[PDB]
Amino acid sequence: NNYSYIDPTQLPYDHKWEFPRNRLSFGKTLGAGAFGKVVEATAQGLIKSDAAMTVAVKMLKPSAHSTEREALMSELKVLSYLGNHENIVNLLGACTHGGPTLVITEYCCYGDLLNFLRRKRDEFVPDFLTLEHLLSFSYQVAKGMAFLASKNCIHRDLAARNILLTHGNITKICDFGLARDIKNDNYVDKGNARLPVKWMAPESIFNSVYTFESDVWSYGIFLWELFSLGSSPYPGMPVDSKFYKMIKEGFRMSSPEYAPAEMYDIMKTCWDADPDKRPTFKQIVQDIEKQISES
Repeated sequence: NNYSYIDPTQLPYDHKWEFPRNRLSFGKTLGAGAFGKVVEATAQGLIKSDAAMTVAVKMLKPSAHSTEREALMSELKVLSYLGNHENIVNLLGACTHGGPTLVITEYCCYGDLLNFLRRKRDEFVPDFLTLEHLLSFSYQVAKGMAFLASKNCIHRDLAARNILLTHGNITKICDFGLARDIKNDNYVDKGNARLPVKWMAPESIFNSVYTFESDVWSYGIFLWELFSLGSSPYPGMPVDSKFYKMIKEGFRMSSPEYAPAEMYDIMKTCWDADPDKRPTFKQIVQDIEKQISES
């Protein structure tokens, strides 16, 4: 086999991202979890030498084993191979010299899109959250995911909680810890971890398989989150044996109150039990673009 798919995680770490550790001043903790924590920080001399820059720094728990350390370097290498895009939390640097690996990414001041919709829900109108912002959010997330799919990458945890918002109502997909390049192929996950069942495609729940089409299913659930203004999916349906039975038999959520028919038509195709009948993110983008032109 003289031809091979290049594994981005097998490539060496590019030290063009290396940033001096002593030039980071940590601030308030933005979020924590089983992985570790993401803290807001000031990068002194990151872009401009004498200009401090507010950034986000992802780090592991101090008790992380050797396998947990090598996983954070892989995500760094994946983000390096992915490249920059406006609709993803882009990589800005890294601290890799003989210490706890620090991943420096872009900072999004308005937080996650899920909590943003919930505080602006009471003041929603068809400084106000409008329908035009929801269509713009759906459009930007479709573009970021189309950029990921164009690089043969799956996110595997697409949800409104993982969409960040910054200045200018720009949405960026974040959290690439489970992002996988599946060029060889498409990805069967084997591990012990809590899973977001209500966002997962049926094949992911029953066979633990993840593809471009499973990301499309999650995007449809994200659209329901967006046009229901941050409500939990499948309200009144706990994750139990009856939930799996209904999902398998074809139960789907009805249209949210503020979703246009064309947008709900996208959700239904995203929720097709046949993965090959679901649209691609490239198709979703061209569909939303035709909708936005009509104002």
